[PDB]
Amino acid sequence: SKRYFVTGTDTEVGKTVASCALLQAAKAAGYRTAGYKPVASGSEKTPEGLRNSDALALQRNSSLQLDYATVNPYTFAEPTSPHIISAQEGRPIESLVMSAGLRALEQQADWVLVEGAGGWFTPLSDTFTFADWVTQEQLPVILVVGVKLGCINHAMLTAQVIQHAGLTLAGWVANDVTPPGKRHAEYMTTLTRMIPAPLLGEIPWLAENPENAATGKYINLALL
Amino acid sequence: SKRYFVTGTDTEVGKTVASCALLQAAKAAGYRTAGYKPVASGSEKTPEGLRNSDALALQRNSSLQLDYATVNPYTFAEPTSPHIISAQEGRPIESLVMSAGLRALEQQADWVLVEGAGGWFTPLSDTFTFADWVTQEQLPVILVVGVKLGCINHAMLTAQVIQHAGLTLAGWVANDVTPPGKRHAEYMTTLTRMIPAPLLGEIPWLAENPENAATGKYINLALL
Ligand SMILES: Nc1ncnc2c1ncn2[C@@H]1O[C@H](COP(=O)(O)OP(=O)(O)O)[C@@H](O)[C@H]1O
Ligand SMILES: Nc1ncnc2c1ncn2[C@@H]1O[C@H](COP(=O)(O)OP(=O)(O)O)[C@@H](O)[C@H]1O
Ligand SMILES: C[C@H](N)[C@@H](CCCCCC(=O)O)NC(=O)OP(=O)(O)O
Ligand SMILES: C[C@H](N)[C@@H](CCCCCC(=O)O)NC(=O)OP(=O)(O)O
Ligand SMILES: [Mg+2]
Ligand SMILES: [Mg+2]
Ligand SMILES: [Mg+2]
Ligand SMILES: [Mg+2]
Repeated sequence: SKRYFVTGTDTEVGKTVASCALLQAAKAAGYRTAGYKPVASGSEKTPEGLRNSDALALQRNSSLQLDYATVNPYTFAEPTSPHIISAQEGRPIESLVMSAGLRALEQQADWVLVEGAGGWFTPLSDTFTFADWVTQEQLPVILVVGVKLGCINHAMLTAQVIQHAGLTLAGWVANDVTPPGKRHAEYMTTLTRMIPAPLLGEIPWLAENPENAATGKYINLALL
Repeated sequence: SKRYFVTGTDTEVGKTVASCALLQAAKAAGYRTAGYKPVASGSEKTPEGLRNSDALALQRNSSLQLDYATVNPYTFAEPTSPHIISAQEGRPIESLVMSAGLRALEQQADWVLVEGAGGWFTPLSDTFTFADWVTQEQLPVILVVGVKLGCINHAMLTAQVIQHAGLTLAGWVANDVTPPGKRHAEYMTTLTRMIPAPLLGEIPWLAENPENAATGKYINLALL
């Protein structure tokens, strides 16, 4: 079955909004979809335990009815690097557990989207990064580019490191994090030339709750 | 003579403040210093022509009295990617001109600091990036890390790409862009472990005009 890892040019650039758009497009195409956020930091207390908003968005945008822990096995309250809060709470983040969770979703879904945390090299322990896990799993990567000053450099750095790891950069998504600026079209043209993967679509600036907006229409899944 | 290229984890992270600190430390060590900002975008009109604030800071922090054009040969008014404003104004950015300017500073200085624009891969034309020029010149690179969420990934991406190019990562500078946060010490420890170059110093959060603050004391030039 189809599996994709979604990374971003940084944290706070649109990975989650773009991931919901991708999931909606896959559902429209007839797939049995599932979103997976194996590691999440920055979560709120509920009667059932900690709940992360990215994980909730991926759960709500899956075509299948999935239990929260299946979408997000590792949940930390504080919004910092996973390795830091993991060490402080004495809750190791294990590659094998993250992989087992992906296999469990593949039991019922034929199209799985995995959202990373932060950018490409976010640490999970003092000797293991998210990039190490993606490399182990050999997942094709989708790059979410938050369109803003400095995004060209971040997109190029990320694309180069992914290719060096021997991984496939399956495509990129342009996310309009702010209202239209002066050099928007020139930035889009530059990003299109420089990123060695197909532009899958552009998500417009949607001020109010973009995670629940009908955004699947902005993704062309036939390019993926 | 000694020459260093200063890059950053992004634009707006402290390259200019850190570069002034480096220049001040070099002057205290007895060097005849010069700052060079070959390409600058985001400049103000004056009777003499456009003047960029980064270039002015580097000029003021040089031990030698340098003419503005020697510090910054290419000045563009609009604060966008250099390649975009260069193409619109029909003023090509030439590698040979940038290199000639560095040689001209080496006529009088024995310690030259070159500040880049934006991050590592900022484009200068549709076929040439700042990274291409640094590679041509074979300059040792100093990485300025703005300490904030997402800086670990950006520092690691930048360090990996520099090393891939066959260049030397001479050191890194921690810049406290905001007041102290909860995980400051853990972030510093992680950055120190992961960046394969000596930490040259840490510049504290200095709200008022940090470019003219006496910051040379925060750099240990014997580690460079
Ligand atoms: N296209 C969009 N239009 C407007 N707001 C957006 C859009 N994309 C993201 N946002 C907002 O920006 C912030 C970061 O987006 P998110 O998808 O959570 O990024 P990341 O997952 O990389 O952290 C969120 O508050 C989100 O609601
Ligand atoms: N250590 C510092 N403390 C407080 N303000 C800082 C500090 N470093 C940079 N700044 C401010 O942050 C902004 C970006 O810093 P600058 O050195 O110009 O970054 P870059 O050169 O990477 O664009 C500027 O307004 C600068 O005055
Ligand atoms: C707190 C932030 N939201 C994030 C982790 C950010 C890690 C930054 C690691 C670094 O400095 O590079 N946790 C999260 O679950 O993922 P994204 O929000 O980036 O999607
Ligand atoms: C406008 C900004 N200040 C800067 C260029 C930013 C280019 C961003 C190219 C990209 O998107 O990666 N011009 C400048 O002269 O250098 P720094 O301010 O980053 O020092
Ligand atoms: Mg986020
Ligand atoms: Mg997210
Ligand atoms: Mg700047
Ligand atoms: Mg600067």
